[PDB]
Amino acid sequence: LAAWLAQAL
Repeated sequence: LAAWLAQAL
C-alpha cells in the first residue's frame, strides 16, 4: 500500500 503509492513520486 504505502510502498506502491510512494513510487509515484
